[PDB]
Amino acid sequence: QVQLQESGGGLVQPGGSMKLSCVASGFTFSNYWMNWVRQSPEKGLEWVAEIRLKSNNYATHYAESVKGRFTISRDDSKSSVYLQMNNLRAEDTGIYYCTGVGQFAYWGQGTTVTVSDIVVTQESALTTSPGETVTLTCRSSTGAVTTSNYANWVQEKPDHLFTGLIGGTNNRAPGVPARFSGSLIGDKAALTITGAQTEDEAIYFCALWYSNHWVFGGGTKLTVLG
Amino acid sequence: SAPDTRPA
Ligand SMILES: *[C@H]1O[C@H](CO)[C@H](O)[C@H](O)[C@H]1NC(C)=O
Repeated sequence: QVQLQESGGGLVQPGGSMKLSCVASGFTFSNYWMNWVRQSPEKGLEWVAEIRLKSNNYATHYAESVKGRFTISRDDSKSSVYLQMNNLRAEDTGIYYCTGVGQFAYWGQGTTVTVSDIVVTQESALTTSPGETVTLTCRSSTGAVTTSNYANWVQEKPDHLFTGLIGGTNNRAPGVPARFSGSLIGDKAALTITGAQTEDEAIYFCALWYSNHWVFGGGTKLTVLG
Repeated sequence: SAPDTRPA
C-alpha cells in the first residue's frame, strides 16, 4: 500500500499564488517521473506537468494551459513533488493529484483548489452486468493509436479516488485484478473487463502520450447492473 | 521519445 499524499489547496483569489506538495512512500520515488493532473467538472481530467529524474537534470514539461505560470519540482531526499502555481485564474479551479509510475499506477487523494490540440475520445457511458465481458475504447483525433502512445487506463471511484489499471498499452499495474486487460483494437486503445464485478462500476479514463505530453480522454461511465 | 517506461 504505496501512498501519495497531497497538501496545500484552498480557496484563493484570481491573480494569486499557491504551492501544492505531495509526499510519496512505498516505492523508490527517485526512479520515477512524477506528474500533476487536475480534475474539474467542466474540462474533465487534464494533465498539467511532469518532472523526470536527477539523471535527466530534472527536466520538465507543461501543458500549454499553464506554461509560464506553474512550476513542478521534486525533492528526492524528502520523496516529494511540488507544484508552484502563479497568477491563478478561474479555469485553474479543480482537484489536483500527483501521480506517476508505469505511467499513472499511483494517485494521491487530491487537494482542492478553488479560484474565485489533440482530442482523445471515449464512450460517454456503457452498461454491463456482473459476469459479462465489456470493452472500453480510446480514440485519438490525430489518427491511429499505436504502442508509441503508451496508452494508460485509470479508474475513478467515489469520492475522486483514482487508481491506475494499465500502462504501456497492456501492462497491468501492480496489484490490479486479472480481469482487467489492455489492448489495441481497430486503431484504438481498449480496456477489457473479462467478467465485470459490481464494484467495477466507476469512471474510466485513458491517457495517450504524444512525444512529451499526455492527453486524457473524457472518461467512460461504466454501470454494472444486476 | 517515450514516457516513463520504467516497470512499476
Ligand atoms: C523504458 O522503455 C522504453 C521502451 O519502451 C525505452 O527503452 C526507455 O529508454 C525506457 N525508459 C525508462 C525511463 O525506463
